[PDB]
Amino acid sequence: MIGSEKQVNWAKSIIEKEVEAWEAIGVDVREVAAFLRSISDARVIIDNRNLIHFQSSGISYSLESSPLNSPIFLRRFSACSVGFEEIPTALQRIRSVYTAKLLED
Repeated sequence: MIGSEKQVNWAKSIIEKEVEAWEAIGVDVREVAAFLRSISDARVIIDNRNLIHFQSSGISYSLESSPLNSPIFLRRFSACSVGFEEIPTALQRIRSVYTAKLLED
């Protein structure tokens, strides 16, 4: 991961918080977690730390409104990540599975 030492430290911390947030949902998010840990530019992570933030307090809307649904948004990670082409498809799946989970009740 490129950047100053303090930039990298901060960026690695942001990513682990977001991975935690997605993994707290309770459905398979391995592909999203993999994509998040693939981002290799600390400055790009820091700059987008708030735009990508996944809020614990309202999962369904966090899923549905996430900028990870947007190909245009994901273009900013295109030179410094792996798997961004498949991420909107991934979110469709995760939304589909998590929605079903809740509505079986």
